[PDB]
Amino acid sequence: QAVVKALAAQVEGNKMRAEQHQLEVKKENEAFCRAVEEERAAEAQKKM
Amino acid sequence: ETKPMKPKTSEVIKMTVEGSMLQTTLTQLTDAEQTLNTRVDKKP
Amino acid sequence: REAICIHIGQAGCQVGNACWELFCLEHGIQPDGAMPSDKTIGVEDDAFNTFFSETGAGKHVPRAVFLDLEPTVVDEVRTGTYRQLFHPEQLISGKEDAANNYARGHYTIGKEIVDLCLDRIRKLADNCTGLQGFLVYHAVGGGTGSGLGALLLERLSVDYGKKSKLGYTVYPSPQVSTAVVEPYNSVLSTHSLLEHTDVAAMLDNEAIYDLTRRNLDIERPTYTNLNRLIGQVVSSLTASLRFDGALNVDLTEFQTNLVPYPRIHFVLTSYAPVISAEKAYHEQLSVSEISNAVFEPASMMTKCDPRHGKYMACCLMYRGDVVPKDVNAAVATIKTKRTIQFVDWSPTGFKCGINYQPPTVVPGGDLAKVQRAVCMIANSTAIAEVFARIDHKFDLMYSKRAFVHWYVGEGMEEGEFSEAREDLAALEKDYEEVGAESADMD
Amino acid sequence: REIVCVQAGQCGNQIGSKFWEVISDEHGVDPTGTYQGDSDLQLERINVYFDEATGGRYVPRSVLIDLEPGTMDSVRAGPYGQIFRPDNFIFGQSGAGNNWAKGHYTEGAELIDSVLDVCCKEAESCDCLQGFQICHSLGGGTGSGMGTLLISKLREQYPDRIMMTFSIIPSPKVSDTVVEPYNTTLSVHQLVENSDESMCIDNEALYDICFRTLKLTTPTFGDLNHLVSAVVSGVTCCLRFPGQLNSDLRKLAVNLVPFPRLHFFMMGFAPLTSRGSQQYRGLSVPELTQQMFDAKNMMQAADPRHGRYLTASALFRGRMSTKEVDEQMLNVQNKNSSYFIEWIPNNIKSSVCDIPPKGLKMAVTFIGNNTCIQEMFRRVGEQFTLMFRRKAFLHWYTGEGMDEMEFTEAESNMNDLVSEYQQYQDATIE
Amino acid sequence: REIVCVQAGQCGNQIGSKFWEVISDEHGVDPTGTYQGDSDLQLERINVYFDEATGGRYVPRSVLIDLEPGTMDSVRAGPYGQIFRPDNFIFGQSGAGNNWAKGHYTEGAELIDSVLDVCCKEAESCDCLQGFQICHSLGGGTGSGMGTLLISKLREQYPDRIMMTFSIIPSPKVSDTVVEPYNTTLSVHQLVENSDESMCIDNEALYDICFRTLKLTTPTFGDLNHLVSAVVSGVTCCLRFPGQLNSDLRKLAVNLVPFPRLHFFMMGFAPLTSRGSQQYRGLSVPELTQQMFDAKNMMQAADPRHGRYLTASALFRGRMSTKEVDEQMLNVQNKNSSYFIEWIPNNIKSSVCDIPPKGLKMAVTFIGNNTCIQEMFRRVGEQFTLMFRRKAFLHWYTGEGMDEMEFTEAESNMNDLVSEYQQYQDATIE
Ligand SMILES: Nc1nc2c(ncn2[C@@H]2O[C@H](COP(=O)(O)OP(=O)(O)OP(=O)(O)O)[C@@H](O)[C@H]2O)c(=O)[nH]1
Ligand SMILES: Nc1nc2c(ncn2[C@@H]2O[C@H](COP(=O)(O)OP(=O)(O)O)[C@@H](O)[C@H]2O)c(=O)[nH]1
Ligand SMILES: Nc1nc2c(ncn2[C@@H]2O[C@H](COP(=O)(O)OP(=O)(O)O)[C@@H](O)[C@H]2O)c(=O)[nH]1
Ligand SMILES: [Mg+2]
Repeated sequence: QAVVKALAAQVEGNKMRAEQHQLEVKKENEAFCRAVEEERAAEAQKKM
Repeated sequence: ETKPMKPKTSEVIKMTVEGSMLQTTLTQLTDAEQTLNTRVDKKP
Repeated sequence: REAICIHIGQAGCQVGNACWELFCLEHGIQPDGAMPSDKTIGVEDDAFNTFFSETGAGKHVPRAVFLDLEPTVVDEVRTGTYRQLFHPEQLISGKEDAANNYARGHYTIGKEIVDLCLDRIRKLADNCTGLQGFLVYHAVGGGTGSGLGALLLERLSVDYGKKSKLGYTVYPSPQVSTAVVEPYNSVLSTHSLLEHTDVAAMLDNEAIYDLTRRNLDIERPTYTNLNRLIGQVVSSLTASLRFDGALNVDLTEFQTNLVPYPRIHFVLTSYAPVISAEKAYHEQLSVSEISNAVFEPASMMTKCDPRHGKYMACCLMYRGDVVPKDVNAAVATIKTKRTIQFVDWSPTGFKCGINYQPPTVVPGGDLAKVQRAVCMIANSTAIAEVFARIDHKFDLMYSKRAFVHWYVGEGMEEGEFSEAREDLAALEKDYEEVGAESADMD
Repeated sequence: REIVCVQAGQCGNQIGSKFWEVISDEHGVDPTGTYQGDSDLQLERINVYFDEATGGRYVPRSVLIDLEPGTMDSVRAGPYGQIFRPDNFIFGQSGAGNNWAKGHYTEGAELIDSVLDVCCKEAESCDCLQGFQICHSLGGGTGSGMGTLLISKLREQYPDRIMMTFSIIPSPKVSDTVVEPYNTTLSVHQLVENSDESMCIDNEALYDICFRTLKLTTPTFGDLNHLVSAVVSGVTCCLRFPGQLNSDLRKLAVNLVPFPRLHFFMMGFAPLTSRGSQQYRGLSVPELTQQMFDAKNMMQAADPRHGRYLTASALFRGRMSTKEVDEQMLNVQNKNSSYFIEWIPNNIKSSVCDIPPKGLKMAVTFIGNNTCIQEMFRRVGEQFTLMFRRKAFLHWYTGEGMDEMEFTEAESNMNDLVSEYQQYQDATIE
Repeated sequence: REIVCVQAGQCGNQIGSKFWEVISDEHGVDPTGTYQGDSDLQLERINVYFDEATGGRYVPRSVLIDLEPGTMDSVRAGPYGQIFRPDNFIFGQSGAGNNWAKGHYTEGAELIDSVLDVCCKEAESCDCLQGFQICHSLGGGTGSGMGTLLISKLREQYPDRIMMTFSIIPSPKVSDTVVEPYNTTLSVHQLVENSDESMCIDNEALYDICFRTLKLTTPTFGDLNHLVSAVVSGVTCCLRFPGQLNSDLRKLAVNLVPFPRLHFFMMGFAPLTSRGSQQYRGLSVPELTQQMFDAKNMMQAADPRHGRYLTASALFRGRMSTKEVDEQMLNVQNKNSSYFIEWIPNNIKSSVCDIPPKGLKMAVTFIGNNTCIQEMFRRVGEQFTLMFRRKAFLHWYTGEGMDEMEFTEAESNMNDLVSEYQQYQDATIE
């Protein structure tokens, strides 16, 4: 019983860190998309 | 003269690779994971 | 019962960080060195003493030095998370690196740093009841690890004499490589290591990468994973000193059982239940399956195949809830196998140990939690293949003196290359001769 | 472990201005000199390139030398120009005249003592001195002559330190000055004796980088000097930030140079790609290595496909696995095995650093020692021998005082350098 | 197991545009490139055709080549054009001139190195590479000459992979160009050596499909390219989705080609039916098999009733019974037994895939190896011989550099291909 309890706890913790990492990656991708959209505005400088 | 080295904070250590996964052991845990290690000396 | 740890250079300090992380979490010492009051059970046996000393205010401090020629890694340790654990005097740093030159470490620069190191080692050794060895972590591929490791082992061997010195050594992998000049430094290192070490454990990073890809499910491992595996191995070997057990094994028992002749002291190491938590629920982990596991070459932490050689002695360490009858049944099953061969002069090929303390689980770690594990170090003729491969690359470069002018400018006679190459040739012949059967038939 | 920079001539002063802009940006130093950064990692190695002046200020360890003050007044007028210490500016009163002999013998000896006094003042202030860094062109006049003069004196005075030079060399396709072959030949003669490691860049390669890779419609010398400032700041990155596998200028030299004359290297920097196109290809260690070895990304006219790699070095910046680096270097060495010199079992050194340049997830810098460099010297030699047989424009140099024997000596020494590279190229093992 | 596509010339770029629209729709890729699908079954094989670029995006593994950029600018301007990686567009500065010799020898060798560099960069990125797929017309100029050049180079560099072609061949009646016979003859000569499997389509058959089957009043090239994109996406469908009886391009080739020269196939696709008629007839396996063998639905001018089937293959998409498939193939083989070659006991391979094309309950694609394909080559060869006896237009080709002997070799090789097909048509057990 002791060993099965320990293993279950470890699996749950692994799931928690996996979810947190995925959230961080999603935030990073959104920031990258915004920054790419920002640099498009340099096309107006050439026009003017 | 050599100025003494200033200690780092929590977020500064997290920047590198070694320190980030040291702090992962130190801080990022659930309540159940701190129970994992125990002493079984003289029990069997 | 005490041991002193000496960490030299970059690999040795980073492996020290992983080791002391593990030893703290296993004993229960907080990062500030203060043992907490809730970890008490009424009495507190002095198990820490192998690795810690007390001041008297109850802070713990560890019996280790960190040695480097460049500041960056040691000031990172001084400024890191464990700042309050180490005494600042223990963290010794020079001004400038040995620039991948063994000659630069040994002749020009290490003679300046070596006397401070010896004074610190003296300061550790006077404050113990009885020192029973040194643990040394280094890589033979780099300049300061080779040159200062050799110089320091020579001085230690003269000053302390008969006292044992046990080395954990990262050897250059057979096709993964990090620097061009690795063969010269590794040959000269092995030359120094032959005279001045009692047991030498050989490691290859390519094997630990293969093991972490195949057994664990890690796509992108980094040095912290390898260092955690090494720390687990060292903790398993030193657990026999620190906790109660059925069959204890003192560090002198290792030397008596594993070494048949005084030069034949290089051993292979492997560890059985490297397993993931998700993997952990698919398998039972009885004594006989992990005993069968430690003999497969997919389990080894050095890139050599023992099926191409003969075993001389095996030392098997079991830790946790295991019973001797199961160990005996397992060893008899191993002995039955036809692809496992022992030299005919070594009939009783095995030494066993059984300890009650199960392996510790590290919060961020990648190994599962398991009730039992076995760890093996074994002496086998297969090791002759690693030297032959180092020697061919040395011969290739040295035939045209490809880089020698750096080494010759830094204080070295050209003759030293040929001497070392002949000593490694003689070591190869020793491993050829020991494995030869003696026949006395009319 | 502090570096001292020297910038000589117009090209050197302009490249230096862009370099000190890039470094001041990387360490968060305001153009007034006040520290305004946002992480301790910026502060903890600032000493490497800056000295600390009182109440806040930082000063950059650089000496500026030129023969006519027009450029120096332009640099003082620039946006960061105020940061430089006034006593560090050395200038004369009459030009080099595009003449190596004037720059070396007549105005050189006139100014040179004040430069040595300033460099010694800067050197003796360091607690431990690492090598010097010099930027100059080989085709010019004061850059070539006085730069090599100063290099010879510093090699006499500091033989145990490192001497590192970055040098721009005249393109055969487009000269700006007629007498380029003489100045180049004499400068290479000085460098092969004096230098420890020298990197060479062709302006033609920077133009092709800009037009093909960056697709700039109207490039300017500011862009070329930005590429140079990027590589210059990249070579030193392991000096000033933590990492999993530290590296050093001396460690690079020890691993790259097999024999002491073979110290001329090609340079490249891989993740150059416009931010708009970057969305079409993600960063990864294989991607960086493939761009890194692509001849489109190499800063010299010679192409690697006509030679063989003796050695290579890779410095990685960013958070990445060591396994991926090692296995990439193994796969590239195994798959392209004919281009690697066979009596060395592994030609590539790797290094990994934690802190990338701002706004890039990952970067690598590549240094390659390749025999195809024999091409640059051979092309210059033909143009020189063409000029020398007819005693072309020679009276200017001889009137300063040169013996004709120097030109034949310099030609012979360069020809022997070409021969030594050519023997090791021989693709056939024979 | 990933496929790399190559689209060459105007026909190739247009077919590619419609193909990548259909595939991107089937896998739920937005015209910005973002995945927006609604089942994991869509995601789990996306790797087969797309590479993943950073922050979400996918890019399609295709190379676009043409000699004048007008078409390329038109495809970039189309509704999905933005998805394509800019660096994958290769174009020259002067046209093919509708001349095969120019496309093969003069501008071909000028561009081919940059195309091979792009194809290798794309191929070497795959973790395991399946065959290449190429679409082009034989009647054009750059399509025929540079396409066959590239096929020959890729067959030299990757001889163990698969080479697959879809090819448009000049109508005997609807010609757009006078010199079509030369371009066709030289291209078929190149294909029979280089290709592993080649499919041939007549534009007349697409017109007859549109007018007779779909009853369109005013068809356009978009409809013809939609029919082609439907069959093209159907042959590979079993590669990229689960099924009860999986199939693969290699399994089709191994089962269809008895001897290595006999690799030219006819194509058809069954559930074609006009919007007015569609209310009148439900889908069922008998209906698909009957439409599948009707010569009205076959994409070549030759009719099977004039030849014999060596082998055939059927790929089924949808949730359907295996019993009905097996019993239909037995019943069709038994009832029409005179049209099947008797020394093979069973000529048809079947395959079943669970996931149909969007908006259809069921579909089948047919690949057929029939000797009536010999009729196309013979008709093209007569007109070539008519032109060559009078040396028609020959000065263009000879001025480019061709020896007249190439024309006699190409004619002889094509005539031998026709003879070999005719011999297998009339073979007997004896
Ligand atoms: N397992 C492991 N091996 C390492 C680590 N760091 C370096 N190595 C290996 O050790 C060899 C390099 O030795 P280094 O420790 O970098 O040499 P050094 O002690 O720093 O000597 P210097 O460069 O002169 O300062 C190579 O084979 C590396 O693969 C590490 O953190 N863990
Ligand atoms: N990359 C770069 N090259 C330059 C710059 N200014 C001049 N050059 C080149 O250097 C050479 C001229 O040398 P110059 O600096 O005028 O020699 P000086 O008169 O002795 O200072 C020519 O090849 C120029 O193209 C610059 O700002 N950047
Ligand atoms: N079926 C079909 N045929 C086409 C298409 N575009 C052009 N063609 C035919 O291909 C031939 C012209 O070849 P073309 O592609 O212009 O050659 P290129 O100039 O080298 O690209 C003519 O027979 C056209 O009818 C198309 O989208 N579909
Ligand atoms: Mg080091």
